[PDB]
Amino acid sequence: MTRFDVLTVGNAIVDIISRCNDQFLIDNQITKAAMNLIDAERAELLYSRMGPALEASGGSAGNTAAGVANLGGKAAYFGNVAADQLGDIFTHDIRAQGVHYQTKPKGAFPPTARSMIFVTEDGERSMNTYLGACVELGPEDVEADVVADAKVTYFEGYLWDPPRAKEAILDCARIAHQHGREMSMTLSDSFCVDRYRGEFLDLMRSGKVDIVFANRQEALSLYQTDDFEEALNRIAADCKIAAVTMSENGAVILKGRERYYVNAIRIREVVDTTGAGDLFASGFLYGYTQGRSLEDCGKLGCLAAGIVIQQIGPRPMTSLSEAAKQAGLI
Amino acid sequence: MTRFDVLTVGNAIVDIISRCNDQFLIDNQITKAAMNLIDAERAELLYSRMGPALEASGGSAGNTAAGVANLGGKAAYFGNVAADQLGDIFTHDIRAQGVHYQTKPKGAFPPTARSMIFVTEDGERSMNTYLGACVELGPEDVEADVVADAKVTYFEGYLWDPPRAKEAILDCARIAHQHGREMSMTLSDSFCVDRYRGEFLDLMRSGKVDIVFANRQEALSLYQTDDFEEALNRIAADCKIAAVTMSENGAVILKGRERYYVNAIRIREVVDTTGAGDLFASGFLYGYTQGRSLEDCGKLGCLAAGIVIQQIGPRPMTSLSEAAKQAGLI
Ligand SMILES: Nc1ncnc2c1ncn2[C@@H]1O[C@H](CO)[C@@H](O)[C@H]1O
Ligand SMILES: Nc1ncnc2c1ncn2[C@@H]1O[C@H](CO)[C@@H](O)[C@H]1O
Ligand SMILES: CC(=O)NC1=CCC2=C(CC=C2)C1
Ligand SMILES: CC(=O)NC1=CCC2=C(CC=C2)C1
Ligand SMILES: [K+]
Ligand SMILES: [K+]
Repeated sequence: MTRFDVLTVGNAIVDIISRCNDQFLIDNQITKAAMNLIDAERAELLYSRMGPALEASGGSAGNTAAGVANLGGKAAYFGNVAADQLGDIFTHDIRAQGVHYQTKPKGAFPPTARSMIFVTEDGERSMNTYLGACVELGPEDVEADVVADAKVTYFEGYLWDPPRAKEAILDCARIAHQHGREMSMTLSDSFCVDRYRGEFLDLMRSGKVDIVFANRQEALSLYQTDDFEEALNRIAADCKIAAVTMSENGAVILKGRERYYVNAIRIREVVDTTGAGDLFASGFLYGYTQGRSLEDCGKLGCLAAGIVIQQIGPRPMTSLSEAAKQAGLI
Repeated sequence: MTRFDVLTVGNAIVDIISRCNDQFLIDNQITKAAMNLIDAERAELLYSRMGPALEASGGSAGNTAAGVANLGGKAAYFGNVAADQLGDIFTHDIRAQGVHYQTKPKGAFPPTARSMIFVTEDGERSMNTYLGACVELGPEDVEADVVADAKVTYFEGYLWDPPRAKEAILDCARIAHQHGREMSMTLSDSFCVDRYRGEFLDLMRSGKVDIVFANRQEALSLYQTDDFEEALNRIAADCKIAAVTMSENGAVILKGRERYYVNAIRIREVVDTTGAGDLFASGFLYGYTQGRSLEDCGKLGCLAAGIVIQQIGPRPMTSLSEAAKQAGLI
């Protein structure tokens, strides 16, 4: 018996969420459906144009850890906030979910990361992220005991943007593999992949990463192709297990030559896609660490993803375990 | 032409919102459906026990101002936040809605007020409020020109708790009436009424308040009666106009011997009653300052109240003006 099923590592972010029209994104040069990095001045400027907003704890990996805890698994998180009110909110929400979160803040400055997320009428989300205190995450924040005692350690491709987080991840991969655990990553965002394509491929080809999460856009970007079938063949050659999401078309789980197709759940309405991929990973990694089949991991993923997109905010406000019990997936 | 239709004055608060079970309120001796004042120590203690939460700008009068602006009226607000992240959030949200908000923070401590609002399965809300920087609101925060230039100045009964706010209110009343404007209050909460019963009756009887908002519980508390008909007759005798809400039973508007009953909108499901009274006041006061009939003001109030109770959070995320146009209220 081990202390943790899933440790996740990411940019610790609080989300500031508002609805906008399509022209708002165009007028403000915001790349739709993407993570747009911004500096402190741009953050002030954007906020000055944003409508009344709602705040909720975010961070892709943060969301994923919370989702595993919600489903009933044992989760931990590494990610750096500041000693400020936003950081206290982030700390509260993740711990209150029953995630082990012990990363110490280094001061009040830079302040806690925030992301202004604009949701359009079609339910797509466009994120505008000031990394703030995330830039300080480094090898010093690796709790080696936690990595040693987690079945899976999972991290964001997004971590390649801040300067020293990658060093922490290399320490994680070493500790994880020394203790016979598995490493996982998400490709995070298609432009993120464009920035770090070579480095991501190397993580997979060198065996530092065992399980890879991607959506259609990220897989196409990884191989710079318009051919989805080619991307699927190539990603299967590059990592031991690949979980590839395709929005309303569900997901495909690949292992060697094995392919497992899973359907999207029936949805009332796409309210807000924020966290869909994060919660897919929650469902998948929960199933995975519970010894479930890869198909059943896929189903658990589509379930969590389906639930999160029908609400505003990135972390399901309802019991995932209850839904899984109701859905016949338990 | 006047610069403002409605100026509101209240405790400037950010809400921290979570769902709980019935036993949680009992275990923590939280009075259900009430505003429970708390100190800094109790705030920390309650937060430690609270689940994952969502934050949104609140304050009863702040909400009412936001609602007036959403409907298309011209609104202003007085209320005091600290120079901190929560204060920056509050400032952003109210200004982003098109409310004039120019109250200057006086420092970083006490920090910006927050209320931990626990929403039970029945959709009822139980608020736990640390006043923080609200305690510093005083005569120095009265923008004389704003009061002089507002058709109605509306204020919270809740303002009787912090020490100096009442002085600002008496200043508003003098300026408003010197400029031929009208003053309005809400009774806010039945325990608030219990704390300040003599004072509230004096405000009405002396004519410092022209228009009073009450719900059934507040009206019963004001006269310490179980007889609602008695409460209605007495409130009508004590103020020029009284607007009395009865939850699902709608509302009754009283002027001298005139009574105008309005039906509550019929509801799919009550999600979170937070903001119902506040937004009833938004609709009513928007109607009132547009020269509408007392019944139509009640109609507009019930429309806004019905919309806010079908969403999480205290300020409607949808267009009240659009809803009003669809409703033939325009
Ligand atoms: N650069 C980033 N790194 C990690 N997570 C991010 C970044 N930008 C936005 N997010 C988070 O992505 C989540 C949705 O996947 C949001 O909750 C948001 O907080
Ligand atoms: N003491 C208080 N004074 C004014 N408003 C309050 C108080 N406590 C809670 N509220 C606000 O009441 C609103 C709901 O009517 C919530 O948005 C909350 O912020
Ligand atoms: C796999 C995934 O991300 N989940 C989903 C994303 C979008 C979407 C669904 C169902 C309909 C639209 C499910
Ligand atoms: C008059 C008013 O406040 N409107 C309503 C308040 C509460 C409530 C309704 C319908 C069900 C609960 C309508
Ligand atoms: K969402
Ligand atoms: K509400």
